Amino acid sequence: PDPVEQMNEAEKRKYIKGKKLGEGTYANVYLGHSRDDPNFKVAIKKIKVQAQYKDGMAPDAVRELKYLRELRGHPNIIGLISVFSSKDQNLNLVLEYLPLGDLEMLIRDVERVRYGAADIKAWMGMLTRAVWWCHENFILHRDIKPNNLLIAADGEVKLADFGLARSFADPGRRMTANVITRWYRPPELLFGARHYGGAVDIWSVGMVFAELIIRSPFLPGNTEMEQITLICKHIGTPTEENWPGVSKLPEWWDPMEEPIPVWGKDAYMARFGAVGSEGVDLLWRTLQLDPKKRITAREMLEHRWWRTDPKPTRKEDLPKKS
Amino acid sequence: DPFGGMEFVPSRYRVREELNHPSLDKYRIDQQHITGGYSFLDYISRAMFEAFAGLAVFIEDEKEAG
Amino acid sequence: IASEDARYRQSSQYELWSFSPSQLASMREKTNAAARARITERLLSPTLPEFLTPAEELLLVTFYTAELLRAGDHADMSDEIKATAATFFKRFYITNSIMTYPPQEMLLVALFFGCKAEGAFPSISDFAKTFGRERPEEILAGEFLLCQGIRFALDVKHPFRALRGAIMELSTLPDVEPARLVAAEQRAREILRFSPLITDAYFHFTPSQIMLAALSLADRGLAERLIQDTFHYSHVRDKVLGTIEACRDMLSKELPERREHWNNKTVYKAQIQPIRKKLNKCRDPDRWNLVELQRIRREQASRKGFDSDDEG
Ligand SMILES: Nc1ncnc2c1ncn2[C@@H]1O[C@H](COP(=O)(O)OP(=O)(O)OP(O)(O)=S)[C@@H](O)[C@H]1O
Ligand SMILES: [Cl-]
Ligand SMILES: [Mg+2]
Repeated sequence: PDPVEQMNEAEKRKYIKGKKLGEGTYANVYLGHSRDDPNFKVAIKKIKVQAQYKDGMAPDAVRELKYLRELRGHPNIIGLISVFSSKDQNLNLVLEYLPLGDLEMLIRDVERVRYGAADIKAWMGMLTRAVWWCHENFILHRDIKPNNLLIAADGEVKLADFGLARSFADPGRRMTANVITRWYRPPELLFGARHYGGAVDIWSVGMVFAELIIRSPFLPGNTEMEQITLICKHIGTPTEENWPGVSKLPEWWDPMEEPIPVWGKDAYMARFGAVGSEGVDLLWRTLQLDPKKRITAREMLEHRWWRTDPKPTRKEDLPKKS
Repeated sequence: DPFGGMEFVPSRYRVREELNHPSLDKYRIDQQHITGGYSFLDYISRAMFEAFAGLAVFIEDEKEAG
Repeated sequence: IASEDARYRQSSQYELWSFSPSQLASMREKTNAAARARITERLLSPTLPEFLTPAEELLLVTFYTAELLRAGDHADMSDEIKATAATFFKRFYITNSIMTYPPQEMLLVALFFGCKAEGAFPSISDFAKTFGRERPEEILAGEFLLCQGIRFALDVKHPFRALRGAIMELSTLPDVEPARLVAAEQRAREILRFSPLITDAYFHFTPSQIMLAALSLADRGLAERLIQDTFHYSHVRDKVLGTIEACRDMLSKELPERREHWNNKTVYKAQIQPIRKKLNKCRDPDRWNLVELQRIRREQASRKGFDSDDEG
């Protein structure tokens, strides 16, 4: 009988629920369609309570509810169409319909899915534009990876999982060092850095970039020490010369082996040359050990690779899953 | 257009190099802030944007006109 | 036609929690009337009690907003978190009536959900401890409810950082003196920590407008200088100045010193206590107990008709 309750029910009636597309630990997704336009499809994510969390609403739920609304309006961020409470006191997010899966399943399906340099260029353009829109609105994603890049019906890629996002912290405001999946975490976060910036996201983008080129995770460590060792091995050992003050980070650790000099652009050409010299340049600029010298999303969108032939593939021509 | 027609260019303000605040001095020299990659430029830009965002947004008139 | 103005008009704050004074007044009156009607219909199921007036609802809302701010100061919380909690409180009690849910509890609920909304996710037990609350569930029972009340808008914009940015912009002027700027910034920040939160500033003005109003209250010369600099480099200037003056007056009607007014024991006994007694006799019987509301909603979600504890 509450006015807000009947308003929520009126908003819930706007969309007819259909088949259950997925069953996840975080939420359950159903197909749906607008009541005024049954041709307009939609995904209804009903967030299921997590019995493991005793502190009320889960942080990922709050973070999505906030930032998906803040960032809505960009073609490369998943659109939060609506939000409403169900009769069973649960949260429901009416979102864009993205039936073509994600980018991880395209990368992994090496037997059947074929893509080339122009396709990687188009996908990286989408991802970079999404991250640029994030940072332009002072939001860190902190969990960029292939399976969080959904693909729409027309082929446009949308950044999706915002359960770890956070607004840009003010000076002296400490942030968590435990964000971003291990394989995609920048060196400063592995070292426990508490005052970082947008560079942390760029690193993940680079790690996505690399993973698109070799179609396998670049640095797939099973422990934080394994991740640090892999970064020292394949990118370069951080030292006071290339990264002033790195040894003073809250959780700085070094395997205490012979230091490896930071590999230059040319060193990558042997493995990633599939994207061409210019392309590799971008890769290198995203994988700088010192986040201060790491390229920014705006600088990235202005890089020479995007205008270098061959031009990126039109989204209508991008590879689809089989 | 590299920004897909979404590029944000402020109209009534511009973020220049001379912008700074003395309270920032104590952090700019903090080892953790420099070595950890904290962007003071981003903070300055955010402050300016919030100081000028919606300066000509007249809530009463615009909302009664709808 | 400014790009920043458009990007602000795209925010949830503008589309959902920004109205004209008349719209806000009508909404509050209709919410109070709906609460009265629902409680009256329920009670007859007979001498009805005296229900709160919209003015009394607004007075209690302001008092408990001031108390929420005092509590946030006691918990050494960030300015952004305190402002978010107060805004959540005001929005919940603009979409809901004081006669429906207890503000004494929704105060803590709003503080907790504001912590969450500002990126701080503490343990509910530690929160209840810091606020001397024995049963932490008493807070959780309101959380989701509050979420519905604010219409799921968690991104709230405050003018503190805007104040610091405006002070930086003024610092570039060679004629202004640093000590005057420091004093003006301190006073404007002290104003932003109370005046726009106890009044309806967020509902009728933009964070930039509220910041400029607080600065004009701290040192009208500097604010007028900043506006003159921005518009020298029309009708829009005059309209902006008029809006800034209206916001300045709305803020001046409740300056930070009035804190002592809202914590005064005599003011409480004279203006607050009668309203609380009237509310204690006219409150909603079913919705007041948040823990029991939550329990019955859980049992309705799980147990449809297989009940074994109902005796009639
Ligand atoms: N627009 C959409 N957004 C999200 N999921 C969708 C969409 N359209 C379809 N789905 C389906 O939703 C499922 C994934 O739902 P999610 O809520 O993202 O759960 P998940 O992330 O896979 O699970 P976890 O929590 O990460 S182990 C997939 O099976 C998709 O088929
Ligand atoms: Cl291939
Ligand atoms: Mg996921």
